[PDB]
Amino acid sequence: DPMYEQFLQRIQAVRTATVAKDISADILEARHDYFGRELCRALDIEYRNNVLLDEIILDVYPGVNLMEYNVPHVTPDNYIWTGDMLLILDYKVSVGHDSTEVTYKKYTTLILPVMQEIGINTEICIIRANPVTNQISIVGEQFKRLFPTIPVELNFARFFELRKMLLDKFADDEEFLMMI
Ligand SMILES: [Mn+2]
Ligand SMILES: [Mn+2]
Repeated sequence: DPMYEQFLQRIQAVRTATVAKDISADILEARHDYFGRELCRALDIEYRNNVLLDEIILDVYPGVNLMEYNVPHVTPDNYIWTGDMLLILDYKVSVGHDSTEVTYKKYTTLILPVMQEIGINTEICIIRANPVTNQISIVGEQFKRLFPTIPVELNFARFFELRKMLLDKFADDEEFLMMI
């Protein structure tokens, strides 16, 4: 895959702490976007990765008088419109649940009020892949009802290989460790 060869190239070339730190964040972000692609592929839903709430609202409800509402500036990864319900989706890749809970409460606080004013029935849904075990957790009762089985075949091994190589290269680097 070109993406792996691209990270390998940057790891091969990297010399400085600040450039190393950005490779690390990029790998973690690509792991997340890789899961998002595979997730939507397994579900037969269109793939998206960060859609402004404004554009979600105009997509499902183009005749809304949008100028009457204060739509918070927020970009969930994706959404599904079942013709009756709007499911807000965010992907996660994590061994723990803490990041899931933070996004859940943020979207519940930021998205749900205005969707209720407008009158679109909405549910926040979060799908987390444990990157070690490949196990899929879901929050969102309606999402679980419409997808009782999630036929994903995930492999995150290459993302660990790449990050491990970078962390080995800067094993001593104090400045670098100060940004994990
Ligand atoms: Mn996102
Ligand atoms: Mn996400």
